[PDB]
Amino acid sequence: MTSLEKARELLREFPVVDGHNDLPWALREQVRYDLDARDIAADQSAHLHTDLARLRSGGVGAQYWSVYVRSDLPGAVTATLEQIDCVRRLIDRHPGELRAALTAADMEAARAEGRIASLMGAEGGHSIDNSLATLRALYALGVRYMTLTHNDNNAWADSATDEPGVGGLSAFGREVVREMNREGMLVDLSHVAATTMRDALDTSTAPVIFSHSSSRAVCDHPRNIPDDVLERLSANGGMAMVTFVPKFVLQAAVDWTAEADDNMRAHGFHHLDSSPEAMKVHAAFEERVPRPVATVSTVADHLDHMREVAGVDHLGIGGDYDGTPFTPDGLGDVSGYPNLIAELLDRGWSQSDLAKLTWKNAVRVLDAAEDVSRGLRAARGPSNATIEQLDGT
Ligand SMILES: CC(C)C[C@H](N)P(=O)(O)C[C@H](CCC(=O)O)C(=O)O
Ligand SMILES: [Zn+2]
Ligand SMILES: [Zn+2]
Repeated sequence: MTSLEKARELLREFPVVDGHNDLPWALREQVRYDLDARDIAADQSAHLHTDLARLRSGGVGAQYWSVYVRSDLPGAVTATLEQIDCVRRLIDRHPGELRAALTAADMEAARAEGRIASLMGAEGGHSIDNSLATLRALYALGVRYMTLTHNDNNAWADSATDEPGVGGLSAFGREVVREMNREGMLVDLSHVAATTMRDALDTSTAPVIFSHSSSRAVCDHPRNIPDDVLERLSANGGMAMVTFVPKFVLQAAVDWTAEADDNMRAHGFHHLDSSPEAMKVHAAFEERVPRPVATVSTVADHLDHMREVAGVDHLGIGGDYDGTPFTPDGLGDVSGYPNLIAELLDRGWSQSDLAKLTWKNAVRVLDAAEDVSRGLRAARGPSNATIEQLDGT
Protein backbone atom coordinates (compact mmCIF):
# COMPACT_ATOMS: atom_id res chain seq x y z
CA MET A 1 0.00 0.00 0.00
CA THR A 2 0.98 3.67 -0.25
CA SER A 3 2.49 5.55 2.68
CA LEU A 4 -0.79 7.45 2.98
CA GLU A 5 -2.76 4.20 3.17
CA LYS A 6 -0.33 2.92 5.80
CA ALA A 7 -0.59 6.17 7.74
CA ARG A 8 -4.35 5.79 7.96
CA GLU A 9 -3.98 2.21 9.20
CA LEU A 10 -1.50 3.30 11.86
CA LEU A 11 -3.79 6.12 12.99
CA ARG A 12 -6.71 3.74 13.35
CA GLU A 13 -4.69 1.85 15.98
CA PHE A 14 -2.95 4.81 17.63
CA PRO A 15 -4.70 8.07 16.76
CA VAL A 16 -3.54 11.65 17.19
CA VAL A 17 -3.81 13.36 20.55
CA ASP A 18 -3.77 16.96 19.40
CA GLY A 19 -2.46 19.46 21.91
CA HIS A 20 -4.27 22.66 20.92
CA ASN A 21 -7.35 23.42 18.82
CA ASP A 22 -9.08 26.84 19.12
CA LEU A 23 -12.53 25.81 17.91
CA PRO A 24 -14.14 27.30 21.03
CA TRP A 25 -12.64 30.75 20.40
CA ALA A 26 -13.62 30.47 16.74
CA LEU A 27 -17.21 29.72 17.79
CA ARG A 28 -17.14 32.62 20.25
CA GLU A 29 -15.94 35.07 17.60
CA GLN A 30 -17.88 33.84 14.55
CA VAL A 31 -21.28 33.14 16.08
CA ARG A 32 -21.05 33.94 19.83
CA TYR A 33 -21.54 30.26 20.60
CA ASP A 34 -24.70 29.83 18.50
CA LEU A 35 -23.70 26.22 17.96
CA ASP A 36 -26.53 25.48 15.51
CA ALA A 37 -24.99 28.04 13.16
CA ARG A 38 -21.70 26.08 13.09
CA ASP A 39 -22.96 22.54 13.79
CA ILE A 40 -19.85 20.34 13.73
CA ALA A 41 -22.02 17.32 12.90
CA ALA A 42 -22.23 18.99 9.47
CA ASP A 43 -19.57 20.17 7.01
CA GLN A 44 -18.04 23.41 8.30
CA SER A 45 -15.18 23.62 5.79
CA ALA A 46 -16.35 27.07 4.62
CA HIS A 47 -15.85 28.59 8.08
CA LEU A 48 -13.68 26.38 10.24
CA HIS A 49 -10.69 24.04 10.22
CA THR A 50 -12.64 21.68 12.46
CA ASP A 51 -15.73 19.50 12.34
CA LEU A 52 -16.49 15.93 13.39
CA ALA A 53 -16.19 14.30 9.98
CA ARG A 54 -12.83 15.92 9.30
CA LEU A 55 -11.54 15.00 12.76
CA ARG A 56 -12.39 11.39 11.96
CA SER A 57 -10.80 11.55 8.50
CA GLY A 58 -7.74 13.10 10.11
CA GLY A 59 -7.34 10.30 12.62
CA VAL A 60 -7.79 12.50 15.68
CA GLY A 61 -8.54 10.36 18.73
CA ALA A 62 -8.18 12.95 21.46
CA GLN A 63 -8.29 16.73 21.46
CA TYR A 64 -7.21 19.29 24.00
CA TRP A 65 -9.78 21.97 23.27
CA SER A 66 -8.31 25.38 23.98
CA VAL A 67 -10.28 27.65 26.34
CA TYR A 68 -8.16 30.65 25.33
CA VAL A 69 -9.43 34.15 26.10
CA ARG A 70 -7.83 37.54 25.39
CA SER A 71 -5.39 38.86 27.97
CA ASP A 72 -5.86 42.43 26.73
CA LEU A 73 -9.53 42.66 27.72
CA PRO A 74 -11.20 42.69 31.15
CA GLY A 75 -13.18 39.73 32.50
CA ALA A 76 -10.79 36.94 31.52
CA VAL A 77 -12.15 34.62 34.21
CA THR A 78 -15.75 35.03 33.06
CA ALA A 79 -14.70 34.54 29.44
CA THR A 80 -12.74 31.39 30.36
CA LEU A 81 -15.84 29.98 32.04
CA GLU A 82 -17.76 30.71 28.82
CA GLN A 83 -15.10 28.89 26.78
CA ILE A 84 -15.28 25.89 29.15
CA ASP A 85 -19.08 25.95 28.84
CA CYS A 86 -18.70 25.89 25.05
CA VAL A 87 -16.59 22.72 25.25
CA ARG A 88 -19.12 21.15 27.65
CA ARG A 89 -21.98 21.97 25.27
CA LEU A 90 -20.11 20.48 22.30
CA ILE A 91 -19.50 17.25 24.21
CA ASP A 92 -23.17 17.10 25.28
CA ARG A 93 -24.40 17.76 21.71
CA HIS A 94 -22.31 15.02 20.11
CA PRO A 95 -22.18 11.98 22.45
CA GLY A 96 -21.84 9.63 19.50
CA GLU A 97 -18.53 11.22 18.54
CA LEU A 98 -17.07 12.94 21.63
CA ARG A 99 -16.36 11.76 25.18
CA ALA A 100 -15.26 14.05 28.01
CA ALA A 101 -11.83 13.07 29.30
CA LEU A 102 -10.29 14.17 32.59
CA THR A 103 -7.66 11.46 32.94
CA ALA A 104 -5.27 9.26 31.00
CA ALA A 105 -7.59 6.35 31.73
CA ASP A 106 -10.49 8.33 30.22
CA MET A 107 -8.40 8.81 27.06
CA GLU A 108 -7.91 5.05 26.75
CA ALA A 109 -11.59 4.44 27.48
CA ALA A 110 -12.51 6.83 24.68
CA ARG A 111 -10.10 5.10 22.30
CA ALA A 112 -11.55 1.67 23.15
CA GLU A 113 -15.06 2.79 22.26
CA GLY A 114 -14.12 4.89 19.24
CA ARG A 115 -14.96 8.34 20.58
CA ILE A 116 -12.73 11.40 20.53
CA ALA A 117 -11.46 12.07 24.04
CA SER A 118 -12.22 15.73 24.72
CA LEU A 119 -9.96 17.56 27.16
CA MET A 120 -9.46 21.25 27.94
CA GLY A 121 -6.40 23.46 28.14
CA ALA A 122 -6.40 27.09 29.27
CA GLU A 123 -4.17 29.37 27.23
CA GLY A 124 -2.53 31.97 29.46
CA GLY A 125 -2.11 32.56 33.19
CA HIS A 126 -4.40 35.60 32.98
CA SER A 127 -7.21 33.03 33.07
CA ILE A 128 -6.64 32.67 36.84
CA ASP A 129 -6.58 36.38 37.75
CA ASN A 130 -3.59 35.93 40.10
CA SER A 131 -5.71 33.57 42.22
CA LEU A 132 -4.61 30.06 43.22
CA ALA A 133 -8.18 29.21 44.23
CA THR A 134 -9.25 30.18 40.72
CA LEU A 135 -6.61 27.83 39.31
CA ARG A 136 -8.13 25.09 41.48
CA ALA A 137 -11.62 25.98 40.20
CA LEU A 138 -10.47 25.65 36.59
CA TYR A 139 -9.03 22.24 37.40
CA ALA A 140 -12.34 21.26 39.05
CA LEU A 141 -14.18 22.26 35.87
CA GLY A 142 -11.94 20.00 33.80
CA VAL A 143 -8.96 22.10 32.69
CA ARG A 144 -5.91 19.82 32.35
CA TYR A 145 -3.21 22.21 31.18
CA MET A 146 -2.53 25.93 31.33
CA THR A 147 -0.17 27.82 29.06
CA LEU A 148 1.59 30.08 31.53
CA THR A 149 1.32 33.18 29.31
CA HIS A 150 -0.24 34.07 26.03
CA ASN A 151 1.37 36.78 23.80
CA ASP A 152 1.90 39.29 26.63
CA ASN A 153 3.61 39.09 30.00
CA ASN A 154 1.41 38.61 33.01
CA ALA A 155 2.37 39.70 36.54
CA TRP A 156 4.23 36.50 37.32
CA ALA A 157 5.52 35.11 34.00
CA ASP A 158 7.30 36.41 30.88
CA SER A 159 5.98 35.81 27.36
CA ALA A 160 8.23 35.10 24.38
CA THR A 161 6.47 37.81 22.38
CA ASP A 162 6.87 40.58 24.96
CA GLU A 163 9.80 42.45 26.53
CA PRO A 164 11.53 40.96 29.56
CA GLY A 165 9.43 41.50 32.68
CA VAL A 166 10.06 39.47 35.82
CA GLY A 167 12.92 37.51 34.22
CA GLY A 168 11.07 34.22 33.71
CA LEU A 169 8.83 33.20 36.61
CA SER A 170 8.44 35.42 39.66
CA ALA A 171 8.17 33.89 43.13
CA PHE A 172 4.40 33.76 42.71
CA GLY A 173 4.94 32.24 39.26
CA ARG A 174 6.87 29.40 40.87
CA GLU A 175 4.01 29.02 43.34
CA VAL A 176 1.58 28.66 40.42
CA VAL A 177 3.75 25.89 38.98
CA ARG A 178 3.85 24.15 42.38
CA GLU A 179 0.06 24.33 42.63
CA MET A 180 -0.39 23.04 39.10
CA ASN A 181 1.88 20.14 40.06
CA ARG A 182 -0.21 19.43 43.16
CA GLU A 183 -3.50 19.58 41.25
CA GLY A 184 -2.28 17.51 38.33
CA MET A 185 -2.61 20.31 35.77
CA LEU A 186 0.05 20.16 33.06
CA VAL A 187 2.35 23.16 32.82
CA ASP A 188 2.27 24.36 29.21
CA LEU A 189 5.31 26.31 28.01
CA SER A 190 4.07 27.29 24.60
CA HIS A 191 4.11 31.11 24.29
CA VAL A 192 6.46 31.70 27.23
CA ALA A 193 9.94 33.21 27.10
CA ALA A 194 12.96 30.90 27.14
CA THR A 195 13.75 32.26 30.61
CA THR A 196 10.26 31.21 31.72
CA MET A 197 10.81 27.77 30.18
CA ARG A 198 13.98 27.25 32.19
CA ASP A 199 12.43 28.52 35.43
CA ALA A 200 9.42 26.23 34.93
CA LEU A 201 11.66 23.22 34.28
CA ASP A 202 13.68 24.04 37.41
CA THR A 203 10.53 24.25 39.51
CA SER A 204 8.20 21.60 38.14
CA THR A 205 8.14 18.16 39.75
CA ALA A 206 5.95 16.88 36.89
CA PRO A 207 6.48 16.48 33.15
CA VAL A 208 5.72 19.72 31.30
CA ILE A 209 4.34 20.22 27.80
CA PHE A 210 4.47 22.61 24.89
CA SER A 211 0.93 22.31 23.52
CA HIS A 212 1.78 24.07 20.25
CA SER A 213 5.44 24.98 19.61
CA SER A 214 8.05 23.98 17.07
CA SER A 215 11.87 24.14 16.88
CA ARG A 216 13.83 27.38 17.24
CA ALA A 217 16.96 25.76 15.76
CA VAL A 218 15.01 24.91 12.61
CA CYS A 219 13.12 28.20 12.45
CA ASP A 220 14.29 31.05 14.66
CA HIS A 221 11.17 32.61 16.18
CA PRO A 222 10.51 33.24 19.88
CA ARG A 223 7.37 31.07 19.74
CA ASN A 224 9.60 28.04 19.10
CA ILE A 225 11.67 25.98 21.55
CA PRO A 226 15.48 26.32 21.92
CA ASP A 227 17.60 23.18 21.73
CA ASP A 228 18.83 23.59 25.32
CA VAL A 229 15.23 23.41 26.50
CA LEU A 230 14.43 20.42 24.26
CA GLU A 231 17.43 18.64 25.77
CA ARG A 232 15.89 18.96 29.23
CA LEU A 233 12.70 17.10 28.25
CA SER A 234 14.04 13.57 28.70
CA ALA A 235 14.96 14.34 32.31
CA ASN A 236 11.71 16.18 32.94
CA GLY A 237 9.66 13.50 31.18
CA GLY A 238 7.58 16.00 29.22
CA MET A 239 6.86 16.53 25.54
CA ALA A 240 6.91 19.15 22.80
CA MET A 241 3.84 19.15 20.56
CA VAL A 242 4.89 20.45 17.15
CA THR A 243 2.69 23.14 15.62
CA PHE A 244 1.77 23.90 12.01
CA VAL A 245 1.60 27.72 12.07
CA PRO A 246 3.44 28.71 8.86
CA LYS A 247 5.07 31.86 10.24
CA PHE A 248 6.60 29.69 12.99
CA VAL A 249 7.74 26.67 10.94
CA LEU A 250 8.86 28.02 7.54
CA GLN A 251 11.91 30.27 7.43
CA ALA A 252 10.54 32.19 4.45
CA ALA A 253 7.30 32.84 6.35
CA VAL A 254 9.09 34.14 9.44
CA ASP A 255 11.11 36.48 7.21
CA TRP A 256 8.02 37.55 5.25
CA THR A 257 6.05 38.34 8.39
CA ALA A 258 8.98 40.37 9.74
CA GLU A 259 9.11 42.35 6.50
CA ALA A 260 5.31 42.80 6.53
CA ASP A 261 5.47 44.11 10.11
CA ASP A 262 8.33 46.47 9.21
CA ASN A 263 6.32 47.74 6.27
CA MET A 264 3.34 48.45 8.54
CA ARG A 265 5.52 50.47 10.89
CA ALA A 266 7.01 52.31 7.90
CA HIS A 267 3.50 53.64 7.26
CA GLY A 268 3.07 54.65 10.90
CA PHE A 269 0.90 51.68 11.94
CA HIS A 270 1.42 49.25 14.79
CA HIS A 271 2.03 45.85 13.19
CA LEU A 272 -1.19 44.53 14.74
CA ASP A 273 -3.39 47.43 13.58
CA SER A 274 -6.47 46.06 11.81
CA SER A 275 -8.14 49.27 10.63
CA PRO A 276 -9.19 49.55 6.97
CA GLU A 277 -6.28 51.94 6.42
CA ALA A 278 -3.72 49.53 7.88
CA MET A 279 -5.29 46.69 5.90
CA LYS A 280 -4.80 48.64 2.67
CA VAL A 281 -1.09 48.96 3.48
CA HIS A 282 -0.75 45.26 4.20
CA ALA A 283 -2.65 44.33 1.05
CA ALA A 284 -0.23 46.42 -1.01
CA PHE A 285 2.70 44.60 0.56
CA GLU A 286 1.26 41.17 -0.14
CA GLU A 287 0.52 42.32 -3.68
CA ARG A 288 4.21 42.94 -4.39
CA VAL A 289 5.50 40.14 -2.13
CA PRO A 290 3.28 37.04 -2.11
CA ARG A 291 2.87 35.11 1.14
CA PRO A 292 5.15 32.03 1.21
CA VAL A 293 3.47 28.68 1.73
CA ALA A 294 4.68 25.95 4.09
CA THR A 295 4.23 22.24 3.40
CA VAL A 296 4.04 18.93 5.22
CA SER A 297 7.78 18.66 4.57
CA THR A 298 8.31 21.88 6.53
CA VAL A 299 6.59 20.40 9.56
CA ALA A 300 8.46 17.09 9.22
CA ASP A 301 11.76 19.02 9.26
CA HIS A 302 10.86 20.26 12.73
CA LEU A 303 9.90 16.81 13.97
CA ASP A 304 13.13 15.30 12.63
CA HIS A 305 15.21 17.80 14.55
CA MET A 306 13.05 17.67 17.66
CA ARG A 307 13.37 13.88 17.62
CA GLU A 308 17.17 14.16 17.46
CA VAL A 309 17.43 16.61 20.35
CA ALA A 310 14.47 15.78 22.61
CA GLY A 311 13.99 12.10 21.77
CA VAL A 312 11.06 10.24 20.25
CA ASP A 313 9.44 9.77 23.68
CA HIS A 314 9.14 13.54 24.07
CA LEU A 315 7.18 14.60 20.97
CA GLY A 316 3.55 15.17 20.09
CA ILE A 317 1.39 17.21 17.73
CA GLY A 318 -0.47 20.46 18.43
CA GLY A 319 -1.85 21.76 15.16
CA ASP A 320 -3.34 25.07 16.32
CA TYR A 321 -6.35 24.48 14.07
CA ASP A 322 -8.90 27.29 14.20
CA GLY A 323 -6.27 29.38 16.00
CA THR A 324 -4.42 30.56 12.92
CA PRO A 325 -5.83 31.70 9.58
CA PHE A 326 -2.96 30.16 7.61
CA THR A 327 -1.91 26.54 7.22
CA PRO A 328 0.71 24.47 5.38
CA ASP A 329 -0.27 22.82 2.12
CA GLY A 330 -1.34 19.28 2.95
CA LEU A 331 -2.36 20.38 6.46
CA GLY A 332 -5.14 22.79 5.50
CA ASP A 333 -7.57 21.50 8.14
CA VAL A 334 -7.97 18.80 10.79
CA SER A 335 -8.28 16.09 8.13
CA GLY A 336 -4.62 16.55 7.20
CA TYR A 337 -2.70 14.55 9.81
CA PRO A 338 -2.34 11.39 7.69
CA ASN A 339 -0.29 13.43 5.19
CA LEU A 340 2.20 14.24 7.94
CA ILE A 341 2.34 10.65 9.15
CA ALA A 342 2.92 9.49 5.55
CA GLU A 343 5.83 11.93 5.15
CA LEU A 344 7.39 10.65 8.38
CA LEU A 345 7.01 7.06 7.15
CA ASP A 346 8.83 8.08 3.97
CA ARG A 347 11.59 9.52 6.16
CA GLY A 348 11.98 6.20 7.97
CA TRP A 349 10.02 6.80 11.17
CA SER A 350 9.00 3.45 12.67
CA GLN A 351 5.47 2.36 13.52
CA SER A 352 6.27 2.47 17.23
CA ASP A 353 7.92 5.91 16.84
CA LEU A 354 4.72 7.16 15.26
CA ALA A 355 2.44 5.61 17.90
CA LYS A 356 4.44 7.53 20.53
CA LEU A 357 4.17 10.76 18.52
CA THR A 358 0.43 10.48 18.03
CA TRP A 359 -0.90 8.71 21.14
CA LYS A 360 1.40 7.11 23.67
CA ASN A 361 3.52 10.07 24.76
CA ALA A 362 0.52 12.26 25.54
CA VAL A 363 -1.15 9.55 27.61
CA ARG A 364 2.08 8.87 29.52
CA VAL A 365 2.53 12.54 30.30
CA LEU A 366 -1.00 13.05 31.63
CA ASP A 367 -0.69 9.87 33.69
CA ALA A 368 2.59 11.22 35.11
CA ALA A 369 0.89 14.47 36.10
CA GLU A 370 -1.75 12.43 37.94
CA ASP A 371 0.94 10.37 39.66
CA VAL A 372 2.85 13.46 40.83
CA SER A 373 -0.43 14.99 42.03
CA ARG A 374 -1.26 11.90 44.12
CA GLY A 375 2.01 12.30 45.99
CA LEU A 376 1.71 16.04 46.51
CA ARG A 377 -1.96 15.95 47.57
CA ALA A 378 -1.09 13.35 50.21
CA ALA A 379 1.94 15.35 51.39
CA ARG A 380 0.43 18.79 51.96
CA GLY A 381 -2.67 20.92 51.60
CA PRO A 382 -3.35 23.48 48.84
CA SER A 383 -1.58 26.83 48.89
CA ASN A 384 -3.28 29.93 50.19
CA ALA A 385 -0.46 32.24 49.07
CA THR A 386 -1.11 35.58 47.36
CA ILE A 387 0.89 37.43 44.74
CA GLU A 388 1.41 40.34 47.15
CA GLN A 389 2.85 37.97 49.74
CA LEU A 390 5.30 36.36 47.34
CA ASP A 391 6.11 39.15 44.87
CA GLY A 392 5.59 42.19 47.09
CA THR A 393 3.17 45.08 46.73
C1 LIG B 1 -6.60 35.16 19.05
C2 LIG B 1 -6.50 33.64 19.04
C3 LIG B 1 -7.10 33.08 17.75
C4 LIG B 1 -5.04 33.23 19.24
C5 LIG B 1 -4.87 31.71 19.36
N1 LIG B 1 -5.40 31.22 20.66
P1 LIG B 1 -3.16 31.08 19.27
O1 LIG B 1 -2.29 31.69 20.39
O2 LIG B 1 -3.30 29.58 19.50
C6 LIG B 1 -2.49 31.35 17.62
C7 LIG B 1 -1.05 31.92 17.54
C8 LIG B 1 -0.59 31.95 16.07
C9 LIG B 1 -1.43 32.79 15.17
C10 LIG B 1 -1.41 34.25 15.57
O3 LIG B 1 -0.31 34.85 15.64
O4 LIG B 1 -2.50 34.81 15.84
C11 LIG B 1 -0.04 31.25 18.50
O5 LIG B 1 -0.30 30.15 19.02
O6 LIG B 1 1.01 31.86 18.69
ZN1 LIG C 1 -1.22 29.94 21.01
ZN1 LIG D 1 -4.77 29.11 20.90
